[PDB]
Amino acid sequence: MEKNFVISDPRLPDNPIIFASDSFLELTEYSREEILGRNCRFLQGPETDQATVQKIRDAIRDQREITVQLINYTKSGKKFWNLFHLQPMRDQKGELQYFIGVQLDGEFIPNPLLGL
Ligand SMILES: Cc1cc2nc3c(=O)[nH]c(=O)nc-3n(C[C@H](O)[C@H](O)[C@H](O)COP(=O)(O)O)c2cc1C
Repeated sequence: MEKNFVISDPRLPDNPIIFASDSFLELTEYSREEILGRNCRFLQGPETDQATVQKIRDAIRDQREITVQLINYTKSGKKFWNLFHLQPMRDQKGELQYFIGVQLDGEFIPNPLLGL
């Protein structure tokens, strides 16, 4: 199965990407070397809804799963709608270890309804 995903380590400064799937490289047009150690916010740009970014920030703070649809940008500046799902990953002792973030590319929710 095709799997667009990244794993971050929230126990390192500003939650850097420590793994990015081949399909994530293909979707975003970035190389692995350009992604590893970055916060995944680099995909955001002018058209990204800051209210949606806020919902992600709160979900990371509270270590809760969330799904949002937001505008992201490829390396070459191509806009794409990202249906983005965040999942906290805890160790055997219930301590946060990682976040996994899975991307689906497409305007799943029409922008007229998303804007409501
Ligand atoms: C595992 C993981 C994957 C993420 N993937 C994306 C993504 O694909 N697109 C995006 O805009 N933000 C993504 N983020 C969110 C940003 O990294 C950041 O948490 C968000 O923009 C809110 O924080 P900020 O307000 O400090 O930027 C991801 C976060 C995590 C932990």
